[PDB]
Amino acid sequence: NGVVLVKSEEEFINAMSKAQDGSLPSVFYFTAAWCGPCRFISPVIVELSKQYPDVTTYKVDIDEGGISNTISKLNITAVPTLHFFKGGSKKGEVVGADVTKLKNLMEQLYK
Repeated sequence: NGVVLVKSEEEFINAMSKAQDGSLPSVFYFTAAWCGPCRFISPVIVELSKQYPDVTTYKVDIDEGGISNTISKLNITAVPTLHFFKGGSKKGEVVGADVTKLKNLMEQLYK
């Protein structure tokens, strides 16, 4: 129920099970060591996890082997990318650095 690093296929499958079938409030944060804007978004996501403590944000490094195919099977076109889930279905897909949309969605969905 905070920021959770996802490094393996198993961990991602479990996280998506919680977000979809499990209907738990879940955000997927796709990042990379080479992502410039993620350098100031990652801290923002940490502070937001304290504001919305029941949400789980799964932080995904797209360069990670093991989840190598999950990424290509997700059509990730840019880092950062954020996927928002509530009630078991996707409520948002913020592609690129847009913290306004991130904050608007966190409040609208998980307040």
